[PDB]
Amino acid sequence: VDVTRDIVSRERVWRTRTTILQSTGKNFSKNIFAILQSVKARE
Amino acid sequence: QSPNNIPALLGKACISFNKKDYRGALAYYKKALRTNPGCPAEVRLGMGHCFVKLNKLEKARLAFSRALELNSKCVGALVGLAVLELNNKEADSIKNGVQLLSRAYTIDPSNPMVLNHLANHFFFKKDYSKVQHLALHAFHNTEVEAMQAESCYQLARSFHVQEDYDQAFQYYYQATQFASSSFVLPFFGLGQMYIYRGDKENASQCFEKVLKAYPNNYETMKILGSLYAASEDQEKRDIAKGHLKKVTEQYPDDVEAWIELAQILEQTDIQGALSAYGTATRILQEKVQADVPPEILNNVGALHFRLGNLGEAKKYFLASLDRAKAEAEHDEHYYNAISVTTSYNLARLYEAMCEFHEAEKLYKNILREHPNYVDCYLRLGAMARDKGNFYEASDWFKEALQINQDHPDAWSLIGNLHLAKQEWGPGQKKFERILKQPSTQSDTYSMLALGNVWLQTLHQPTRDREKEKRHQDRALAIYKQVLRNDAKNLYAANGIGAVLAHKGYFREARDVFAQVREATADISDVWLNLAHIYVEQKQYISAVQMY
Amino acid sequence: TYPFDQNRFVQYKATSLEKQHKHDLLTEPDLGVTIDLINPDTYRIDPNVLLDPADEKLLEEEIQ
Repeated sequence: VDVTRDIVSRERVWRTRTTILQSTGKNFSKNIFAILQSVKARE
Repeated sequence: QSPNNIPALLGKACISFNKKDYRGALAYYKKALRTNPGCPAEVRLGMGHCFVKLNKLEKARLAFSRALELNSKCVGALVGLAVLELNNKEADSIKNGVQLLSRAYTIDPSNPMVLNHLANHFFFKKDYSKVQHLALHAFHNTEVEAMQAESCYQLARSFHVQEDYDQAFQYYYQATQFASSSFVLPFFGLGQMYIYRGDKENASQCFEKVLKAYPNNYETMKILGSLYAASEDQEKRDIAKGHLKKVTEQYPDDVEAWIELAQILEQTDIQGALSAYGTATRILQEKVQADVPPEILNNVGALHFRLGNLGEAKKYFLASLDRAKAEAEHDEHYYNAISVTTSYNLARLYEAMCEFHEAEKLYKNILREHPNYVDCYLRLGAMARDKGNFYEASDWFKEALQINQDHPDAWSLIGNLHLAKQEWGPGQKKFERILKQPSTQSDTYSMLALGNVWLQTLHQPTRDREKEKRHQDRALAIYKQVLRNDAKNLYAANGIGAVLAHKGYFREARDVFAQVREATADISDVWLNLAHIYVEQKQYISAVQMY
Repeated sequence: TYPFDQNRFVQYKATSLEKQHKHDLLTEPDLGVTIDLINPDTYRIDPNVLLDPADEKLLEEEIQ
């Protein structure tokens, strides 16, 4: 109905699900994938 | 061959002038007035125009003056002094308008300079008729780009205040396209014209050159109101921050400046948004004692919801609903819908009070009047989930999919219910496949849920049977997938460290958990998983404290 | 969000940014003079030469 688009337009979402999982700092995964490959070097 | 007369070398100096070398111009131009050949064309005119360059104005005035004494009929001296006194408009208005301009119009009514200047004067004198009489001729009679750029620009500002914006848009574009490096008002005209007709994508691009020109208070608000910065888009958001702290210290009758301050601050620090709303509450009271619109007050209560200021957040929602009631006739603005979402926020607040009774009341008030809404339909379900799973919790959740099967949040919450039934472990492939339709994909939350239901399979005596080894490597594959699509997820890295710790690499685990440890300490899982490593080195005196 | 007016129009106006601009004189690209060695049929170099006080203070580049 008009109420649905009427509300979901005017509000805002600053807090979702997905960026909870993502960290507020910058933690890249190269270090993570480097040790991922390093344990594979033990394999 | 023959340096026996000066206009042989003065033609060098006009070339030098047009190469922007006014020094090389005036070097030969000194040789003009020492000799002064037969020149009714006033070598002193170009003298003054070089003195117009690089602000040698007092020499320019004297050159145009002696040009007028040799011949008052000549146009260039009078228009030169006309532009020279275009600096002061509130001071010496009349002599600019009539003596400096209308006399040039008299001695030549076809001079596109004086036509352009009477045009912009008539604009400021609010004579919007004869500006369009003579700006067309000011366009046709000139043939150089910047002049006809200014002609199109002035016809554009004429039809802009006359709201003939379709034609004036074309004039603005032609004004930009003729001579662009001259000056930036045609760029501003196009950018604000892109607010017409929804053309605002080019407004940002065109207004960027205004900041490339030079920053001003003006050129903040255009990019601030024209906020393509929605979220995680710093190319419009960092510049928004810069303009907002370009205007916050200022006050060109700042009213909404704090509103679009805090409007990006809700992603950022909340206290900045609080402060913006604080003086924004005030700023609506002094020009007229006007009550704050309830959208502001609801949002500041929403801020205090994630703060400790829960009680006055409730007071904000109450007075928000009252001000929406004070919006008695505003179904255009739909104060009723604003009250709907305000009541949603207040019921969420009553949940924070653990006043689930009144939360039920507000929720059923909204759903009995807007049953199409889903979030109220499931927060009720979440409330009964706090009581338990097979309640009408689970059924509100399933009917939330019945009203909206496209809804990924509720659909995730369906399997979230099934997390309680871990015996429904391998069955969760199906109930977390339903919206693995690629419209919903990518869903990091759900695929990490797949990883988690896949890891709870572990610590079984079947690893030696290669079954949990395959499960470990399958969870590893999920974690590699979420690794590549997101380096900065932390629950992922927790999962990698957990599965490799189940692989017996505990020296290889405290490091990867250390990363998410500085990333955020406020993950309950990593506290446990680190101390498991500690007791695996028998480091109890490092472990139980963190327990 | 706030229901902002679409600011498709100027009333402040930009006139602070407008009259600060000093406007070029490019009526004739060789700077408003016909460049000719034939139309000087006359010459002040003959007795007597003429040079106004304004003309000497324009014969200097920058001496103030």
